[PDB]
Amino acid sequence: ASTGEIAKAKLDEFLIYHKTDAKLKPFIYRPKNAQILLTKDIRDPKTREPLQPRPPVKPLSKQTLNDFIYSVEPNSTELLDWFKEWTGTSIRKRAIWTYISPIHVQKMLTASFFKIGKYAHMVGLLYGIEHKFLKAQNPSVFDIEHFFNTNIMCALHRNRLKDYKDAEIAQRKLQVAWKKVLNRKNNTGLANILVATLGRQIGFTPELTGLQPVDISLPDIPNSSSGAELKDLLSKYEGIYLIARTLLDIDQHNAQYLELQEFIRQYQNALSESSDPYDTHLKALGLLETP
Amino acid sequence: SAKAVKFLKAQRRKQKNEAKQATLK
Amino acid sequence: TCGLVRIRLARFGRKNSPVYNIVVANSRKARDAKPIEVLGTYVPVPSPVTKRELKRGVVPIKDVKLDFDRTKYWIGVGAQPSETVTKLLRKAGILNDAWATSKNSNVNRKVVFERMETLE
Amino acid sequence: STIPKPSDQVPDVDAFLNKIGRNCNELKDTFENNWNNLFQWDSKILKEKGVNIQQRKYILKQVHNYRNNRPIHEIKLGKKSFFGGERKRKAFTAKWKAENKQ
RNA sequence: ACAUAUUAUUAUCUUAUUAUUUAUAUAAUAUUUUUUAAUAAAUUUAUUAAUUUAUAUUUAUUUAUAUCAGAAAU
RNA sequence: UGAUAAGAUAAUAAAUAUGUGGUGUAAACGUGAGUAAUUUUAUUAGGAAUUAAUGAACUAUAGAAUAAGCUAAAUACUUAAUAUAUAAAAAGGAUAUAUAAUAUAUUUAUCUAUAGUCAAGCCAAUAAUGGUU
Ligand SMILES: [K+]
Ligand SMILES: [K+]
Ligand SMILES: [K+]
Ligand SMILES: [Mg+2]
Ligand SMILES: [Mg+2]
Ligand SMILES: [Mg+2]
Ligand SMILES: [Mg+2]
Ligand SMILES: [Mg+2]
Ligand SMILES: [Mg+2]
Ligand SMILES: [Mg+2]
Ligand SMILES: [Mg+2]
Ligand SMILES: [Mg+2]
Repeated sequence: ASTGEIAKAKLDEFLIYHKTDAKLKPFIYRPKNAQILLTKDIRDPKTREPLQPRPPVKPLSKQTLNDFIYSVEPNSTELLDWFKEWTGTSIRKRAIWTYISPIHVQKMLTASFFKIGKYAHMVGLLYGIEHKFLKAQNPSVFDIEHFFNTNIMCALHRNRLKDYKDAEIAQRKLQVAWKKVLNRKNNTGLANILVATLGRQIGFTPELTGLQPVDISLPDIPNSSSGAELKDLLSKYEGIYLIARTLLDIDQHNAQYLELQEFIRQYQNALSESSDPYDTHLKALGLLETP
Repeated sequence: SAKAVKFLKAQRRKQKNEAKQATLK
Repeated sequence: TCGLVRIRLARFGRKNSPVYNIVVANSRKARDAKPIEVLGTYVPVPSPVTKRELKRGVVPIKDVKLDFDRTKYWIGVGAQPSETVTKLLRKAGILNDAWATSKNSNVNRKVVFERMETLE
Repeated sequence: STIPKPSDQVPDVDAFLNKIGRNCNELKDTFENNWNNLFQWDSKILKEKGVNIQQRKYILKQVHNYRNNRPIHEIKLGKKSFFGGERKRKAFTAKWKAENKQ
């Protein structure tokens, strides 16, 4: 019924298809074999009724998981349970282990912190399962523009919301985060700004190997106002809008950089007609803090 | 039948040889 | 013991008085079935020494009859001795310490008498 | 042979009788926590003390292991499969698959 | 006479199973092959479901021969 | 490691043989129904077709052990690669050490080839109870 409910059904059908046995796939999903399936009377696992034909499964849309992520209730384990079931699949199922994109992990980390309120257990499922992704030939998901930056951004908010000021825990956690990055391709340059802001906030001097200086290269959405092309473009650059607004709000040193404010102007004025992503998230963090 | 056609083929062969013995004797 | 050709003891004699043939046998045949060859005999009961002999220093002797040459041939073609036969062959000097195991390895035990080959 | 020395894992006879297992902890009163008795009593003495055939042989094997610095951890006796011995497995399995899963 | 039991045999009848050998499929699977939608990714390609195409491997039915056994006769 | 503890990783110590795998039951044991011999027994210094790319499983020696798929995973299974007209293969595990998963070392297994050992197939000659009512 709801967008979340529909997305979950699509995501659960996709997994059931790719977890089905290869010998039995042609007889359970090709509608021309419905009568051959009946005759064989294969018995559904769990000693249930014999298996029945299912509608053929087609490649799933990457937007399907973005809809489910933002439907999870304010305090729920649904996102943490889906990920644990999805990433428990064999690494031989390429369709399952290549569906996850860098955008999905960013949206799983930003939703968990500001909406679902289970960030700690979402950063442990990702840290724990990173080894399987490498074995499954999908290391790109753990990058600097979607995984590292989103993590440091959520840290710059938890360290404030919670007041954490230890200069040893922060550095240790920052080192682990950088060690968890498998696709180190700094492009926007916001990573260096985010790392420097963390050091000022927690009174330490960051020093990570391989994070070479990169000048800001914020993607500028054009003044042209399209429809689904600009709704996708904004949603595409939604993560870096949450990082630009975060950088300025946490520390006023980032106000020095004028590239950050241009993107705010462009991304905000691009669809200022609609609501604000940054503010909408922070409200929920307060609605979750109160509990 | 296949067994009735084999029987007759053999019966004719045996009778040809029994006659052969009489022609030789 | 492994392999298809094994050197092992086949039991003869009577109840409570066992004697053995040293035989080369197919692994799958019965213990007392007619073997490939009978290499020798083993009498497990030591010869009793008299009171005087004991003080005199005589040690009880277990008697083994064995075809040394034929035994070496069967070891050469890969026949596998049983544990008891292995002990007998090591004491005869046919096999060496390479056939010893960790449980019976007498690495540190004093030798009171050295193996002596004589003619009689 | 000679009397080995108590260790930290096996401080006394009671600890020795518990590590080896096979219900040998039920002989703690036969030995009376005397270290020397465990390492001097042979089969004949143990038989006179009421230790049954299987246990006394098992103790003597573990006493020899201890004397030689070999592990004395309990090794369990074999047990038949859950579905029974091989000769009665086909019948048992057939009657267990018609009363559990139908 | 005969009523019984047992066995054997067959130009006969019926026949499980199996082997071998026929014909057939809009049969299944894989690959190839002709196209066709849906979906997805990227900005043509992939996937799935169909269709066409041959190929191999199976399946169902079917033709013929032999066959446990039983029936009848001796 | 995970800013709160759900999980992940490694080391260590245990558990599991109601999941997938391996090896083992062509032997041994028992019996004498059938079997009078195209088949069974016994014997011979017997034989050829002038007996397989058979090793069954130990010995000696030499070499090899590759890539995918399928299963939850594998020393399971499947399809390929390369190896004596040429054909025909495989498998890792344990423990250390050094590295950034890989490499060596040790240990135990896998595959192939050659010979040995054990062990097979087939044939001949001669003999093997009673009744010709
Ligand atoms: K009997
Ligand atoms: K008989
Ligand atoms: K090895
Ligand atoms: Mg062995
Ligand atoms: Mg018949
Ligand atoms: Mg099992
Ligand atoms: Mg037999
Ligand atoms: Mg390999
Ligand atoms: Mg594999
Ligand atoms: Mg295999
Ligand atoms: Mg192959
Ligand atoms: Mg008469």
